[PDB]
Amino acid sequence: DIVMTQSHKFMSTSIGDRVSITCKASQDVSTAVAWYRQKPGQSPKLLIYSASYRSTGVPDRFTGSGSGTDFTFTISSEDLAVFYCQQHYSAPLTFGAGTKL
Amino acid sequence: KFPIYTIPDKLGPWSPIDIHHLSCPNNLVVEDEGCTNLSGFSYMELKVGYISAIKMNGFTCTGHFRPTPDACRAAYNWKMAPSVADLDPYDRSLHSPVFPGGNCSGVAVSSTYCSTNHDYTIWMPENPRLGMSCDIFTNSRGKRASKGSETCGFVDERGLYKSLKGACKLKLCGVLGLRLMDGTWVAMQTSNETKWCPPGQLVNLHDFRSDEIEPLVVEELVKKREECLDALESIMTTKSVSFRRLSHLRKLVPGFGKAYTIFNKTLMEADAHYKSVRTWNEIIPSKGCLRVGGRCHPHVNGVFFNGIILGPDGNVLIPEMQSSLLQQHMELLVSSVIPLMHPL
Amino acid sequence: KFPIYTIPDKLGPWSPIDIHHLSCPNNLVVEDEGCTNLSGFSYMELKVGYISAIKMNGFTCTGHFRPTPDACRAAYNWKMAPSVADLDPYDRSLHSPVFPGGNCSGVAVSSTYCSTNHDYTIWMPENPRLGMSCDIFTNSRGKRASKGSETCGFVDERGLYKSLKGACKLKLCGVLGLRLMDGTWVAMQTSNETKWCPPGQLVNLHDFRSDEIEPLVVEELVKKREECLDALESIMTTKSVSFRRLSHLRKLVPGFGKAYTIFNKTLMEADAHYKSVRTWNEIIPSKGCLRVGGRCHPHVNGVFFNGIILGPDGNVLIPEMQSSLLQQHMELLVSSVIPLMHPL
Amino acid sequence: KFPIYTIPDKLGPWSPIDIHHLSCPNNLVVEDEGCTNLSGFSYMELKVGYISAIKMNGFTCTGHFRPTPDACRAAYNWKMAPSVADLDPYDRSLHSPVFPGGNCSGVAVSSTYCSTNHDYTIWMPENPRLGMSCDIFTNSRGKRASKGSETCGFVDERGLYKSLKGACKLKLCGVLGLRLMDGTWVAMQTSNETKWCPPGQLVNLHDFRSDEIEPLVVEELVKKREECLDALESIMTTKSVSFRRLSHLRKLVPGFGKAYTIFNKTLMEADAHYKSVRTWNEIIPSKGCLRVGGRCHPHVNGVFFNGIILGPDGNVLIPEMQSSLLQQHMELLVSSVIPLMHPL
Amino acid sequence: EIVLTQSPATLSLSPGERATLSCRASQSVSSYLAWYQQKPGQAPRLLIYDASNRATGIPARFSGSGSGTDFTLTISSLEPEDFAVYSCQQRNNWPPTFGGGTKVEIKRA
Amino acid sequence: EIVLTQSPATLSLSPGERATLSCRASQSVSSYLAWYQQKPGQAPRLLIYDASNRATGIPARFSGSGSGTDFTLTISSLEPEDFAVYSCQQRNNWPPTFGGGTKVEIKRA
Amino acid sequence: VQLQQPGAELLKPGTSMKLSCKASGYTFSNYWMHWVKLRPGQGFEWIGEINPFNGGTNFNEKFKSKATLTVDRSSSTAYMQLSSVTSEDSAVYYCTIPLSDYGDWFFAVWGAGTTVT
Amino acid sequence: EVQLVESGGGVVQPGRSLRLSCAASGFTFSTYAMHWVRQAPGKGLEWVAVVSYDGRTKDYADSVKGRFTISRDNSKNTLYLQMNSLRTEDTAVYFCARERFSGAYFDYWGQGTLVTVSS
Repeated sequence: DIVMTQSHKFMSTSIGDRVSITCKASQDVSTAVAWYRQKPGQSPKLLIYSASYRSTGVPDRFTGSGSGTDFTFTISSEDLAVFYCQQHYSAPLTFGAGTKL
Repeated sequence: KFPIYTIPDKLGPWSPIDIHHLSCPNNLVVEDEGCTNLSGFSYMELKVGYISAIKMNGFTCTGHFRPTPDACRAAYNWKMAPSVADLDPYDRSLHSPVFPGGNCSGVAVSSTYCSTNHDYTIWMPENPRLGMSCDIFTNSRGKRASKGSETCGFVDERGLYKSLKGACKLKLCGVLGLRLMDGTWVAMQTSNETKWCPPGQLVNLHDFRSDEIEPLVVEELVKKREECLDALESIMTTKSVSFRRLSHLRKLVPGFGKAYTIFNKTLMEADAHYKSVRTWNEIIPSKGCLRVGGRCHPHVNGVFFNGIILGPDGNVLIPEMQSSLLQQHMELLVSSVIPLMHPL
Repeated sequence: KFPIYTIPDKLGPWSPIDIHHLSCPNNLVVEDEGCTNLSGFSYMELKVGYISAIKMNGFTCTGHFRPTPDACRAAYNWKMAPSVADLDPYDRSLHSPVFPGGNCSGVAVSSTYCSTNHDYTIWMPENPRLGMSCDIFTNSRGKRASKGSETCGFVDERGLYKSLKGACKLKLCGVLGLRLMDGTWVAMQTSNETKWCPPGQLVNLHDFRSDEIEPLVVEELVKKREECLDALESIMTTKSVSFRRLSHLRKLVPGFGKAYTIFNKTLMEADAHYKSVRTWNEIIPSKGCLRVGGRCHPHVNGVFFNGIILGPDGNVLIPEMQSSLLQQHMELLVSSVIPLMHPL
Repeated sequence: KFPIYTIPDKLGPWSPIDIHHLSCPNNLVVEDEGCTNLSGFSYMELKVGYISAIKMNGFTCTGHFRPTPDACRAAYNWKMAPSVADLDPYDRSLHSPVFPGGNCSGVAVSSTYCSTNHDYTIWMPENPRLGMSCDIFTNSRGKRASKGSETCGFVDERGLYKSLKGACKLKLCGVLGLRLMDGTWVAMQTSNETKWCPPGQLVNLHDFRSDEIEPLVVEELVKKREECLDALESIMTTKSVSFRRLSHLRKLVPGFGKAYTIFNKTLMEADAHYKSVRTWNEIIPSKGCLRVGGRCHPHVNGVFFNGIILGPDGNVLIPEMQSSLLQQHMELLVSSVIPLMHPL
Repeated sequence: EIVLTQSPATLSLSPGERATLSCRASQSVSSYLAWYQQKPGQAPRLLIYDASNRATGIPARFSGSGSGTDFTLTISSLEPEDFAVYSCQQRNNWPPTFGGGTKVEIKRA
Repeated sequence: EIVLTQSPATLSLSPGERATLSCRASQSVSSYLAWYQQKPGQAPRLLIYDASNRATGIPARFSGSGSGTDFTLTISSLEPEDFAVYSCQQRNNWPPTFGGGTKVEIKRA
Repeated sequence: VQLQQPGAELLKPGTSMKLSCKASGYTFSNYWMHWVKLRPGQGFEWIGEINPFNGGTNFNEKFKSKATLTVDRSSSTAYMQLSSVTSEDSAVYYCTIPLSDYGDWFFAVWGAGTTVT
Repeated sequence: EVQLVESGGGVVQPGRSLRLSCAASGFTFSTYAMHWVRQAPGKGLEWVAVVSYDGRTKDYADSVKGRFTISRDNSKNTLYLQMNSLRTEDTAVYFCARERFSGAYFDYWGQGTLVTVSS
């Protein structure tokens, strides 16, 4: 069911925010991957929809790209939290495990 | 290249019409394949039986003289022991041949009635003097195609690509959606500043060919339109419909359209979502079965729809199928005179 | 490639019909040239005027009330100072529109009469209550084509190849022959165990194209069938026949078929053995002569058959010929209403 | 290759007809470009409204009994407080459907009247018992093409090549000219000993294709003739004309022809000199304007001619234009029954 | 022709246990899917048609689920006669297409 | 496309004098000719249409003449505002075609 | 453009429980509710979606009959009902709607979050 | 008074694309056929393209056909010319002209926007 996979730990570089997060798509997903940022004491925030586009309120430095099954997202804002990847290609929706950063 | 046949995947209720409400199908399909990013989404589309218009199912009462809508209400109660009408969702104006030029704009606030074209006779809604058009949606799913940010079209549950080019914004019970120029209404707000949809409904010019969509394709498109126009003009001049002439009004491409039939010498139409038929074995598995919607479609008096009838031997006679087999049946050529639906 | 015209080589007697007995011709010819050994033989074929069916030439008598077939017999004698019917040779069951669903099975043993569709009126045979179908054969000669031992077909006296593929065994007055699916019956026993011929006569599906006989050929075959069906549907909806619409029912290939004409506003048919016409000079030698069967065919009131009429100036107007010459005559477009042949 | 449309450059007066005076157009153009020496000349051609025939504008009076043409003359004077006829310039013989077989040869010397086909009713000329056909000419200019000495044809003021091949000598009021087989009469004596023109007028066989003018061209010529014949046969069988069926009688090539329309359920014809239309913008500049003769052609009740009508929204609906745009209007399919023009 | 993907190809379980077989279509086949059970040297048997309906004479332990692209066949309690090859067939389009088949086997220590 | 020939290309005169401009068509254009006056850096102005009619708000000194192939524009008295480029346009056939234009200039000693 | 949730809930295993999400600012009738849950460390999983207009709902195949989705449409709130053992189902349940379109599957605004045991 | 103002003309490299816009006022823009007419420097007027009063029928000059695309917006009262594959001799002053209600003539023109096609 389009399993999304990640590596749950990533080292924090602090202000040098040039860390890339990769979410693997088992099946073809085109560009239907969304990126979320959930702080431990906060509700999740949608960051990138359609895997390459900015939603409203997202910081300008944030960006994303990918197609097919690569879906690599580079963090560019604290904001050290776990990041989740879903697929909005086909139901049922499946989220990634999440990479704490 | 049209398919050998098109069969209604989903068929709505049958509502009687006269020969003047018949129309030639839109046999044009738009590809709009300039975008390749696909994202899933859920939406409400208009339920089958409501894509064209919403019916009122009224009645005409004859006094003569001008009656008061109290005795007629009692007379209607005694009579059963009709005459539908269409609203325009943009302005809630009733449409009917009996109405002079249609456009019975005042039904609730302006007045509680509007007379027919004939002065003496009047028409009264069966339901209270208000329009209910809210529970007319069905939930669907699709794959959006949006290029960078502007949506091209979507592929619905039936695998058919429905483009949003030329779509007009239209609001139904608080849900601002888009009325696709193939007919269907889809609950999508992706359109940013597309033009609000004119009250000319589907009778307006569909265009979609002034973009010069392969003039070789438009050649056969115009040829099929001319054949359908010949059939329709014959129907209106003779005032009678045969099954072979009714078979010419079938939509030749998958998508939303109209299905027609004769039930007890009454011309009927229904909303239909046509799907492509590749072989005749798809729709006629057994001897007397027409496979519509995954089941043996129930014929009444031996007629199904779109000129398909049950033969004298019990075989399903599709006029397109019979012509390809070089078989001739007088049953498919018998012309039945359609009585005028609204004399008053 | 159809010829420019086909003319009846042999034409049978004219029998009145209604517009519902009209049928589109079978414009399909089978080659079946897989065998090359030719042997001569003699045979009896059905005489022209009997290939389709054998007529009874009965009468309908009106009392009302139920009459006894004695006063009507006397009344019929006084009246002249009709109403044909067809038998099925497999079972001797009379066929007629007046008979309810046809199939007057009992004519000799079961009963001496069978009533019409209308309850009050009855039909009585002119001849005694028996069927004579014995002196209906003509002697011919041909060249058999039998490959090793199984006959493909034969070339008759007219040089036309008639295949025995799909032929059905049928017995006429003790002569067990074969009914070729082009219509003709031939006194041949060469068939070993071909299926006995069903009682569905020539109305049954002729097949012969499901064998995929050059689908390019079937393209124009279906096109011609559609043109004939358009003409036939127009004839049945308008209930009137013009000579130009009657010209569309002509068989486009040589072989056995039907010839149609209007004699005094009565629709007629006759058995015809069509032959290919290569030039218009073949069939119109002189000014007012139509050459049929090696002679000037006798027109009645100026109409010959298959839409051919005599012009105001005395010229033979063939609708196919006139269209090729880009000439237009209002005489070929005048529609005459055909009175219903069997009101009761 | 026919143009997309042809519009009347010059249109004559409208004269009522019945459906039996309708005719298919001559869509054939002759090139005759074997000569290349061009010389200018001036000539008189027949004025528009007189090329086909010269009208009398008579009346039919009903007594019954045989009236004397004195009370009817007084009755006609009181009635206004008609019934045209055609002369043959070769012999001055009146032509009309009421006349038995036409050919009212005696109008001045033989007798002062000629009765209708019905014995009781009579027809009387409005004008005195004589034929005036002298002031029916208009002055034109052209470029002759005469090879060595025998004229091929000429190019008239409209840039159209009119060939003199097959032209027949005809004299109108002392001016011996030539009646071109495209219909027009031209005051030219260049013909030395061309055959005097038979009294069969334009109903006679136009030939011009037995010369085998590119049989590929005659293929589409015959196809268009068959389409027009289908429309005309439908018109005569149904006895009713729609605008889409009337659009099939339009001349498909520039030159002289007939224009048809329905004015108050009356079938009209007029002499027209058609010109080629290259774009639809040529003839519809603004919203509700049809450009005929350099001006907005005046519609009456919303109908112009040749099936062109004014739409419900005020748009000029040309049936040829609408079909190319894949637009359908029930206004162009409404069949109006044409009352018989001459009951007596 | 659209591809019916059947995963897993091999499904080993034990008697008295629920078996979950999944059929995935290349494109949506609506509700027109069928399940066939075939044993070695025996005619295939129609179990489930229309993705939910049970054929005549079929034990109630066989159930069908799903619509569109993803479907599911479930055996409530695997009896010893239920260890066969199970194949999903659709006809929402021509031609009729089958899945690759899923084999149900008994697991042992 | 038919060629409208306009001669002479240059026409030098003096104020208060008649100016005669001639347009010649490759083939006859009937009476469907138009005359446009255009000044540098200003919108062209329709003077004469149908070869005789005068457009609205046009001074009476502009007149049109001719039919068929040869046409003529005449200014009865050249005012100082009449020294512009004058172009003839026809539509008897598609497409609309213009002449080459004739420039009217003041002559001096 | 906000959804209100209880925040926490306690119940013994094997007992049915119900949730709620009051919302305002978007008329509540045009946006699918898209209920999801956040397992403690195993990541989000999509439970299902419901259309508040007609109550039509779509469920995860793996989840399906575990819970049902209802709606009131009078008070702008949606409800989930659980019919299962509370053990192995202890997670933070979210309700969230898209804003790019009526029924896009990427969620713009989220609920506060409620914890079940 | 009828006013036509055309804008969007400027220097363009050969082979590129330019779009001209003409704004109409003082008349019912939706009931008239609007043309584009260009005048090359030191040359006579040349008709370019026509759009019908509803925009369904469009025609172009032979030297223009296949490259330009005329369009109109009756709601905006604006006329568009979309020049594509611009070549060296496409430079001219482009006028947006209004056709007569009945006639074949351009009764009202615009001031004219100059388009220069050179690298």
